[PDB]
Amino acid sequence: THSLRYFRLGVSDPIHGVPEFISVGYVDSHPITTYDSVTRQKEPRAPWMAENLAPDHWERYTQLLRGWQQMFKVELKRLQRHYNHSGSHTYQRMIGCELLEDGSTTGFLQYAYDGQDFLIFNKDTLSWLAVDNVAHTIKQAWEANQHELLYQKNWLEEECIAWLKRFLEYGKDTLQRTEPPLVRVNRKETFPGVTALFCKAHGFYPPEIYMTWMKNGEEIVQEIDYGDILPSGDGTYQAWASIELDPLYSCHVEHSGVHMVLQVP
Amino acid sequence: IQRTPKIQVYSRHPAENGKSNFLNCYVSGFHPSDIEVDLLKNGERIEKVEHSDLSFSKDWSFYLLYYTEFTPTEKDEYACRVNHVTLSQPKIVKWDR
Ligand SMILES: [Cl-]
Repeated sequence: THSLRYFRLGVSDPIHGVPEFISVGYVDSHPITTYDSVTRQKEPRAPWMAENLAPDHWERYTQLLRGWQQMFKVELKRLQRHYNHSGSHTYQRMIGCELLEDGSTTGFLQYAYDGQDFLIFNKDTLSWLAVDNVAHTIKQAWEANQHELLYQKNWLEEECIAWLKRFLEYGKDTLQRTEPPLVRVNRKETFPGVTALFCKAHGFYPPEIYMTWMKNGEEIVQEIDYGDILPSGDGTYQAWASIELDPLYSCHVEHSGVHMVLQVP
Repeated sequence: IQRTPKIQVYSRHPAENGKSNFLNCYVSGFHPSDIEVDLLKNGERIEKVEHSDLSFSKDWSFYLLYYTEFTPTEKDEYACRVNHVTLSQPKIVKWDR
């Protein structure tokens, strides 16, 4: 159920945490490309991207983005003036699509000012869903340039899923959705003198997993405290779930069709 | 619309005294993008700290990972200090073993 996404970020007065422009791409959870207002170059962020992709690709998209850098600066400057905004403000953009296991494809295009939804593109009606009066005046200017709306529609509808398919055939990790979890259960002392059972799963891929604790077969969601799925750095993930031990408990885990139950001594 | 980050300190591999590892500090779901993150060892700041590719979720709220190679000693006390626009005083999150 793989996906390809590219974002753009623009910031007004960044006193440290600059630069004013950043653009990063991802195939699923993997960074693939990078660009920023400092290093005015598109670069690979994966090894299978360095190989496979001809230097023509990088050169063409470096020129393109250098221009998208200038547009972003203009588009943002304009926004703060239609509001009565002064200081530092954030402008974000996102494209990309998904390839659902059935064969059906999706695709989105969104914009945000100060982390709030500003403009949403509906590719099936070549329309923009404007949040306020400012967005509506920008939306109006965009809707008159029809060939752009068609370029965008077609990029999602065709070019995007084609590119994702190419990136996935440079996958021996991306396409590979089998790296099984390594589950272990260890008693902790959460509070003195309270003991808690901890189920810890690590080293799995892809990051979609499910784990729970069960008292005598009954699952008790209100007594369970779940942990988030976290990145490890080595390309695999970790997660946990805990239960408060009172004065028969078992741990359950599902991952890429594999089902496992662990029982405490 | 500003969001306070969610700080989480943990190790790449399960903890073992004397063996090498990595201390991760996963900062997520905050707005705006300016975040100062430092890894600590017995109060002192760790000089060599590498960090991940900044990304933003669909809620436009950014997330980063900061990590450092380390050999967990028996007595060593590790933590993560974080300051944002939403924080008046930096939050320090101790590593749990
Ligand atoms: Cl464009």
